[PDB]
Amino acid sequence: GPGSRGKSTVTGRMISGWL
Amino acid sequence: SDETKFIFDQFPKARTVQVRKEGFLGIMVIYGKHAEVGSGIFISDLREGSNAELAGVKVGDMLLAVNQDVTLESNYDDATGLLKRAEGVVTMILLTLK
Repeated sequence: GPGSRGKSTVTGRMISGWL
Repeated sequence: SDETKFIFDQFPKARTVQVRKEGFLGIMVIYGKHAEVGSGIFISDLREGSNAELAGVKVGDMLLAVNQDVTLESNYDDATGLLKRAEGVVTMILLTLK
């Protein structure tokens, strides 16, 4: 499956907690 | 009845997107406020390459329904709960403010 961490379009940071 | 159809009379510029959950939709939300519409649930972040991004969801959009559940009056726990529980193609009604 795709990783839980992905790139924020707002911050450019790699974060989790995606819905 | 379509329990969400009334939304397009209250917010005639709202639109419907169909986003497939594959791991995630690709969004985060907040409970926030906008000068033109008041308090409610807004898209607060968008994941690069995600299906939500591909479908044209924008940061700042107001989230008005998830499938047949109206989110106009939802709190943060209830709206995130609806988004987390939804499977497959998730229908969202969104309003871009401009």
